[PDB]
Amino acid sequence: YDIQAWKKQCEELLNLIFQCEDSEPFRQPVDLLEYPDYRDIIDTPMDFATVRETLEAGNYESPMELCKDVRLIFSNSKAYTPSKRSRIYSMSLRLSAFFEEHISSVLSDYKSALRFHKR
Ligand SMILES: Cc1cc(F)cc(S(N)(=O)=O)c1
Ligand SMILES: Cc1cc(F)cc(S(N)(=O)=O)c1
Repeated sequence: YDIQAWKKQCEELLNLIFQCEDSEPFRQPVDLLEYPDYRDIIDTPMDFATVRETLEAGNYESPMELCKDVRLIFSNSKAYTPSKRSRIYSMSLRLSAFFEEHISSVLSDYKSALRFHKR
């Protein structure tokens, strides 16, 4: 019932994501020189370095907020892809599956800890 445990759990999951080859296109903001109309399609850019920095700054209050930003990385890939068979989008789908598989217990444990605190 540790209400703070999610933070180190999210740091460890981000470390696993960073060291996976599939995260390379998502480690830093999308290059606007390479994709000059990116901001005509994507309203809110997001990347894993921004998520890690927000976490380390103490600017997430819960793992739900972190999870919303990570999901935004993946929805941005889905929205910008011209095809469901593109290389970057295919990498995003695998990385999303890995992230969802691992974030589920982090969210459940945190919500259970908050419920116990308010019992
Ligand atoms: C499929 C996958 C993705 C990833 F980012 C990290 C791992 S591992 N072998 O470190 O658990 C596995
Ligand atoms: C930034 C980005 C994301 C994505 F999913 C797909 C593309 S591409 N190279 O197919 O235009 C570009």
